[PDB]
Amino acid sequence: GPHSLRYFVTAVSRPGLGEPRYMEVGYVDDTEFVRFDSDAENPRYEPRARWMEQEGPEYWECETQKAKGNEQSFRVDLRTLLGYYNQSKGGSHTIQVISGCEVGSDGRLLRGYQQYAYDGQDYIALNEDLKTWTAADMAALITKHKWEQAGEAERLRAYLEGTCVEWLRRYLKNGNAT
Amino acid sequence: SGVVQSPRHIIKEKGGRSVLTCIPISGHSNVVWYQQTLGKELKFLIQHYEKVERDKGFLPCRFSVQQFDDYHSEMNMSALELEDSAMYFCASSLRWGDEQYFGPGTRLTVVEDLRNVTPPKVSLREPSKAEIANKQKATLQCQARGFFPDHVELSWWVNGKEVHSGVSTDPQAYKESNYSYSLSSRLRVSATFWHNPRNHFRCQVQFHGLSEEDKWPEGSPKPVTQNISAEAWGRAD
Amino acid sequence: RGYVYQGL
Repeated sequence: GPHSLRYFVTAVSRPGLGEPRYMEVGYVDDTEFVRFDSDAENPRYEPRARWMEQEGPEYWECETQKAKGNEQSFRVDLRTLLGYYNQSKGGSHTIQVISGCEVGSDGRLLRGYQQYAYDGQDYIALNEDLKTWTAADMAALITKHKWEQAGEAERLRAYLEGTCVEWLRRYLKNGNAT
Repeated sequence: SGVVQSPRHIIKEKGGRSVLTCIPISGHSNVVWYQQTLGKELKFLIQHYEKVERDKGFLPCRFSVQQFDDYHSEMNMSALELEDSAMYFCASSLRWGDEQYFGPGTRLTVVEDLRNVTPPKVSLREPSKAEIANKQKATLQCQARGFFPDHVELSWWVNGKEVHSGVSTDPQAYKESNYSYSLSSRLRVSATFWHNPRNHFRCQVQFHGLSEEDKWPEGSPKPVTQNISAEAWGRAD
Repeated sequence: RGYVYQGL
């Protein structure tokens, strides 16, 4: 049957109370298998399934470096959106990003998505054609222009078509084997 | 200014190896290589930021790129195949997320046999007398055939001056045989212009053939990069 | 594997 691999990204902002706790969660099909949590005594990627515990030790360090890098940019973005909306300097905010590609039983890509969200409301998302964007408000209109000038649509498209499906095939091989 | 890419036209035999260079804008730290096939849609290969990797997309294990201390990036192609025949672009943003500037792009075509490479044969056919009499707009068809591969750029030159107004060139070269192509383009001109015997017309065809590094099997002239033209004066009647 | 998110 058609399988899927998706990631959830949460960047909840707390002003003065601390730093924005940032966490990534990875779902293969519907079963979570890895998670990063910023609020920990020593944070790093952790497996959430015995078949994911088989993956090598370079995997966990290579991803943690990437995960920490995504935290630093989203920490800036929470500040960046406040300049777009004219939000109070001290207020709680949340950015949610879902990214994933689902493939049919043939191993061929059926659909791939990436949907940014702000304070429980939609912001921007990659289209069905995987080359264009749909901005939700005037602030996302500004973000859409920055990604078109930066060629961001192609980096995300290549990730969805190539890296996501290849990695889904490797992940499913470990789950079926164990 | 602008970001430089070189070389822009290379013929490499199957199972060969070549390197593509890209000199980004001065001060720009983020460089990114883009593969675009002769079909359509843009493939993201790999992006480098400050002499280190950042995200890897479609770049096969056969290709290896690196950023130097001059921030200029080289793409090293090993064990080339025919599927690698495409055009390769190099964008160079200042930082990651900032506006990227594409290079000229370099055209790579992998041939099965280097001996099949052959320059075109151009010819210029004057407009039919019935066309200038009825339509009163003459048309100069130009037929360049027999070349391989299609590293061709056809242009029209009147009175020693390159012209673009009123010319119509086929967008994609029609492939006649497995190892020989053909491209055509017609320039429409008014009857008063074409009838003047003092106006020089010329249809030149640029052809980017083999490089000097590739050895040429003797017994034949080497199909080097060269442009051949077919000219025709105006004729009053 | 995971997406390398950049600035928006």
